[PDB]
Amino acid sequence: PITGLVYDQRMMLHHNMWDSHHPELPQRISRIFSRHEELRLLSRCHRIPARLATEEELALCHSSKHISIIKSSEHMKPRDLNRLGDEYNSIFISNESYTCALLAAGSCFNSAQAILTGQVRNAVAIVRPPGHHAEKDTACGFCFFNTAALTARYAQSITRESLRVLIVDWDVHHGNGTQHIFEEDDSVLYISLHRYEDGAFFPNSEDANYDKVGLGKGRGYNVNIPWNGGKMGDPEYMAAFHHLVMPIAREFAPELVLVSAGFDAARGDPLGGFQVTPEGYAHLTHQLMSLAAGRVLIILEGGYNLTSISESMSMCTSMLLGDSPPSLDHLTPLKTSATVSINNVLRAHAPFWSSLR
Ligand SMILES: NNC(=O)c1ccc(Cn2cc(-c3ccc(N=C4NCCN4)cc3)nn2)cc1
Ligand SMILES: [K+]
Ligand SMILES: [K+]
Ligand SMILES: [Zn+2]
Repeated sequence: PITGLVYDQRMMLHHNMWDSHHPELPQRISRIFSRHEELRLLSRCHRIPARLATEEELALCHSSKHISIIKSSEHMKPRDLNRLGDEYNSIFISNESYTCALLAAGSCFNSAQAILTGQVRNAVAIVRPPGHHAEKDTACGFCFFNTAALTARYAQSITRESLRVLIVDWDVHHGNGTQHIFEEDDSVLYISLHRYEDGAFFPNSEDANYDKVGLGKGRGYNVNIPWNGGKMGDPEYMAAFHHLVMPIAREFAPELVLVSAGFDAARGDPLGGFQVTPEGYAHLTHQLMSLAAGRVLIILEGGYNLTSISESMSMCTSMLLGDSPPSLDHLTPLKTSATVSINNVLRAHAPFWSSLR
């Protein structure tokens, strides 16, 4: 089997002009890439080139209005960049932002194409800016275009409309954009695990609760696993995979697995407040490799501790390359609040999945 890797230093050019310390730093991707070199993982991978997404590809998920507004930021003066950033929840924009967001999406399209043609078995995309909060009509939470949603649609566009795509989002935040784009769709199964805190955690919406199971023919194809009152870690994520993610995924029988792989649930993240370890991430990756005949694309989303994200994403690539999962030492017993979350999702989804009845 061959593992693809896409990384292009051009995605570093998107930057916060008036807050150089903003957590969504350029060096997130260079630090992840440098860790791959230190661990000698880069020479074991087939390098997939980045490319720009086309406007026609962006229109698979986004409105003409949204594409045109973000495109226009490439030519804006600083005052207009600052004003446009302020139209959105948690966005900064530079004149390089649009091109970086196009490269993040086209990198993922090239990776998906490599996987579906069998040029590679699996792949990792070290990309920024992130994607999962972007909606059809709006940018949000450091995201301009929904890289993972667009990749699922691009995959369907080069195979067949009904190609079965699983998106697993283990970023500590709910992928509100991904959920909304696929809410009525049974061809794309969206499974998110996220800090929820009864709706108080970003992005601050009851849309992220367990009772949002999808709409119309999409009912049962949106799986929210919300965490409340607890610093969740490896035991909680392992229990969620065992009871919910893997049984549902096997029954859906995906032909492609996209991971919205934020590492902001990692031990040491300044924003997440959780304690998933790099070995924890390796175990989750290794379980997803059992789906879709191993056709897994890992796409970087959030994660703001440069050392944590570099160790965590490298451990994931190691698993894609066939290395044995490292053992999980220091497994505390499952938090009560996590058992309740898992039970509530099981009850919400039992009507839709015979593997949960
Ligand atoms: N996947 N989604 C996310 O990861 C995700 C994570 C968070 C948010 C919302 N948001 C924004 C910031 C923020 C922090 C620090 C900051 N700047 C400085 N500089 C000096 C001191 N602090 C500027 C903004 N903190 N929470 C949205 C999406
Ligand atoms: K998530
Ligand atoms: K769906
Ligand atoms: Zn996040």
